[PDB]
Amino acid sequence: NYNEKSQRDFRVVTIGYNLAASRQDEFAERIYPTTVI
Amino acid sequence: TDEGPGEVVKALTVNTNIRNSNNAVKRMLNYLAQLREVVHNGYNRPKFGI
Amino acid sequence: TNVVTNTPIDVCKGPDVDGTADKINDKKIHVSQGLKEFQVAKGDRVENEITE
Repeated sequence: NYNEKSQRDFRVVTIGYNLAASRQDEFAERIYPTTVI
Repeated sequence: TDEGPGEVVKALTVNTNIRNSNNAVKRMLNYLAQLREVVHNGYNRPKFGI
Repeated sequence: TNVVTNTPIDVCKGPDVDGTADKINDKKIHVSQGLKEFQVAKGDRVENEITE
């Protein structure tokens, strides 16, 4: 191998993935306020 | 049945253990068969992928 | 990752059972269920929703 330029090792970055929701989103909570039954 | 399987579960391990030996014998014999084909056809030099 | 801010969650335990034979005393038994399984009681709460 005349030129051992990198080919297999890379800088690996794993990004976040954070999903969230309230029982009802504010838009719908203000229109339909929650009452627990 | 409330009683467990008893001394028959080990037979499952024995079954797999015997199969391991059989796979070694088959692998050996099939490996030799492939070897015979390669050497007969003529690849005397070391090489990748043959 | 998942974030649940404010949501009441009811998690069922389920039937924590083994399907194993259970011997019974069949010599003399009786059954006596009540109205609870139907909730039709509490003063017939379907028409008697209002008492005023």
